Amino acid sequence: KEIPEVLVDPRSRRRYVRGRFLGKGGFAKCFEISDADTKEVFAGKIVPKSLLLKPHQREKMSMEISIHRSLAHQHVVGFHGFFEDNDFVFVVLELCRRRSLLELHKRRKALTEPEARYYLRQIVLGCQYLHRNRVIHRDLKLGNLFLNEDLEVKIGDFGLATKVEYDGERKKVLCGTPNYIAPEVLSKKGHSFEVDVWSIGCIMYTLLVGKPPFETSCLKETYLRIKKNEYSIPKHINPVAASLIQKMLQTDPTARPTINELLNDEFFTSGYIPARLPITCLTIPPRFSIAPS
Ligand SMILES: COc1cc(C(=O)NC2CCN(C)CC2)c(F)cc1Nc1ncc2c(n1)N(C1CCCC1)CC(F)(F)C(=O)N2C
Ligand SMILES: [Zn+2]
Repeated sequence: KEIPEVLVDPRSRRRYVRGRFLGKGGFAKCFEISDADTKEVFAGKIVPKSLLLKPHQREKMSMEISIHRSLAHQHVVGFHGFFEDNDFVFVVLELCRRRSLLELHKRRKALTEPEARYYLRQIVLGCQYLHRNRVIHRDLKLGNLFLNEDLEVKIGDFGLATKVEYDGERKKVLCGTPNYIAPEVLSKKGHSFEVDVWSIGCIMYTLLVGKPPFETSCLKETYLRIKKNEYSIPKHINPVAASLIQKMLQTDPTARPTINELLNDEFFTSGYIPARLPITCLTIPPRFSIAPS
């Protein structure tokens, strides 16, 4: 059961030429695809229905599309549309030519402070948007934080995302295994927006330190350390940065800042935030010099 060379949406009469294989995001296989008329290039996420035999699995895909289609923001992956034939589900998404923060992290390890500040701000701005629209992502991690040609961050993969339907709703189910998973989820006693602030906590730690805060050889031992709040921040991290991390990584979800407080932290308001980064920043640390020489 093999994937067509040209992807035809019958409703909109659009045709997409399947270009280069980008990789396998879970069930899906992703390709560079291009609209035959405009030649505009997108990421095509193609999932075979042979892996969607169970209603539960179908319901999750429908939910992901439902959530993601409703979203439009500078720091959220553009959802351009979706369609399906008897064999496949096709989702047409904003292409992010510079991959994700995971691949950045693997090249550069710990970032410089102004880089972190730069990316974190964009991460926060997109998450503010999600939260304003009553959406919790629930799996914010480096691999889901994509980068376009100008190194702007775009939040993707809404496969674990959920809608808060009513005020003070505490979700008690999360079908999935988030990476930077919050202690309320692991204890399994209900959760909401603060799950994403925890994840942003871990992301900020990873970006500045060069490894994740609760890492071990065993996933269960890692979950153990999250329960006990067992991490520590290196001495060389500046106290303003360290303090913000500490605020975000509290076991009590009610103690963490909300998403809208974050940009007002000293960390942002009293440090250098570059307006943009050069492409060299994928490979070489920037000195942020005051004039060419
Ligand atoms: C041209 O841009 C991209 C290049 C690569 C890329 O460099 N792929 C290499 C990986 C190694 N193999 C051997 C050769 C191909 C890549 F992995 C991803 C690229 N772009 C990209 N844009 C958007 C998405 C995206 N990748 N992801 C990634 C995540 C895992 C696979 C692609 C797919 C997605 F899910 F559709 C999705 O939602 N989004 C937002
Ligand atoms: Zn399930």
